[PDB]
Amino acid sequence: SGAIYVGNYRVVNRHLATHNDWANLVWEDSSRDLLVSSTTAQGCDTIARCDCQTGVYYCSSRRKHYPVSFSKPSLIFVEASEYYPARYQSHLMLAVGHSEPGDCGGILRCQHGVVGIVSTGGNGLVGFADVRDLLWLDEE
Ligand SMILES: Cn1nc(C(=O)NC[C@@H]2Cc3ccccc3CN2)c2ccccc21
Ligand SMILES: [Zn+2]
Repeated sequence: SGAIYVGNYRVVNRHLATHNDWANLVWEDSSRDLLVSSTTAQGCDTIARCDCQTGVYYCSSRRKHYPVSFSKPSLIFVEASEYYPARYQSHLMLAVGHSEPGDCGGILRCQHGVVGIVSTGGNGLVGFADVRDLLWLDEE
């Protein structure tokens, strides 16, 4: 679990969005596992605007933050998991490291702020849904 709180937006994994999320929807993409809903409260997170490929991600299944190198956002085959069919997620970044399902929503961060959220994993890789191209998270 986990979310990004920027301005009056809440960014979550689309597969973990609540009814309150869907009832207050701004934007959703199955192609990215991202959903953004509206909040009453102002959030304190800053979105990175950059092309960093090093950062740190939170791994709930180890109660640890890990430093990683990651690929630039791309179109990636997510091999079938026990609970999710094979599908192609887009705007996806991969790193070598530990992940399990309940780590989806963990933040990846660089020197510039929040880069993305854990979205995929398997065979010793962890996949992050990028948010750095969503410039509108910064305004309105
Ligand atoms: C961190 N992590 N995440 C997942 C995961 O399945 N997330 C669901 C999410 C939504 C979804 C829906 C349809 C098709 C594919 C997908 C893929 N991404 C996972 C599985 C094994 C190990 C680690 C993992
Ligand atoms: Zn950066």
